[PDB]
Amino acid sequence: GQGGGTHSQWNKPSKPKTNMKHMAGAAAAGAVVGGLGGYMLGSAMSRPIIHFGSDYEDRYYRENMHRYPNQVYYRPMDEYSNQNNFVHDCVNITIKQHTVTTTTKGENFTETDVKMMERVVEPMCITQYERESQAYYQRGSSHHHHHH
Repeated sequence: GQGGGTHSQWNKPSKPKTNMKHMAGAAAAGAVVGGLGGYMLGSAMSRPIIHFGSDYEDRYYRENMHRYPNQVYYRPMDEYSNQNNFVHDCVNITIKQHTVTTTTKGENFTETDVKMMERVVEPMCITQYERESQAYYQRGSSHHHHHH
């Protein structure tokens, strides 16, 4: 047609407003879960050796080591605000499932053993960062060519 003129202009559509009904729910339902619900487990690392400095603790840790896990849980970065957020979180959680694995026989871990369990998982949770620590270190040494 003659004349014309851009009196209006289009744009890509926006997300729907939603939030109209049934706000609660979704996801899985039913507490018939023997696991931690919303968690995952990672592969083993080369089993660490704790170095407490006290003769008793470094000695004794290695005696019961077969009862302690050599794998740790993992969590998303969505939680809290720290690069290491997932680390000390998986420390606590890893032991949750592992300490009960013996209680099915009526056995338990003593205070010392349960603390030893909690201690092995500390350097194991941070080794995940160590595996990519070069992405942090080399970043200063050279301009990383992969975009970010």
